[PDB]
Amino acid sequence: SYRLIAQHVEYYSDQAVSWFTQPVLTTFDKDKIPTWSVKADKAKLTNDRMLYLYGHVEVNALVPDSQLRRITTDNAQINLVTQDVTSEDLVTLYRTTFNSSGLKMRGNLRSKNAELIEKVRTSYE
Amino acid sequence: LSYRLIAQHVEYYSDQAVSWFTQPVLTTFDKDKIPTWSVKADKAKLTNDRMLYLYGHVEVNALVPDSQLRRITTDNAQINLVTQDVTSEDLVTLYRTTFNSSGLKMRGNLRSKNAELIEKVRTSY
Repeated sequence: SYRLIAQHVEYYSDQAVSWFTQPVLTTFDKDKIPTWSVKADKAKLTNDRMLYLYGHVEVNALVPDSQLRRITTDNAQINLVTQDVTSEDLVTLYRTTFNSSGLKMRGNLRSKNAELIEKVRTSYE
Repeated sequence: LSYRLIAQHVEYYSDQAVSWFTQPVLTTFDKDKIPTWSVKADKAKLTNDRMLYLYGHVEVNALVPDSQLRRITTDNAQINLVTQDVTSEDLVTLYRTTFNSSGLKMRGNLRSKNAELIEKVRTSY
């Protein structure tokens, strides 16, 4: 369950693809409270419900009861069905207890977890 | 039959599969992938059934020379993006190579380039 606001959009029938300028996604839970806020410079949405996010990707927790507060990266990928989140770029995770840097990232918006794959550096080391 | 959809602002709600457009411009294509019609309005709503409701200064323009119907003008209109059937329940104006007409209500199809007024007809003839 989500809401998608963008300035500008282009839809092409034969490709079933939507191009968004300055998208701002907002995800809602079961009681319908805003939980996550995803934004980027440009986004591409395919018919199988993949959302490709491009340039200055920023994920923000909108609920106080989540240990993971912010994800920042250059490019990201969201599957709107399984709520999964991946990235192939350099990623920064902001949690309440520490911050992380590393290459590659795999997480989920429902389970509120996020992992880094390679070259992990943490702000408490 | 292909269509292209361009807008300056967009709001999507996944719970109803509706989306609101600001300043939309719709291009429709014929059998041969040739842009045939251009549709502009102030605001539009797109349902999951692929019905598009247009509100405010609706204007359908012809993009090809071989067409008797040149322009439609009405306050609000409804288009089916699959069948290309077109309706209005407001005051409508039809511009043709033959003559121009005004009337109340309208019923047409953009693929076959047909358009009829229903009541209160006033022609250029």
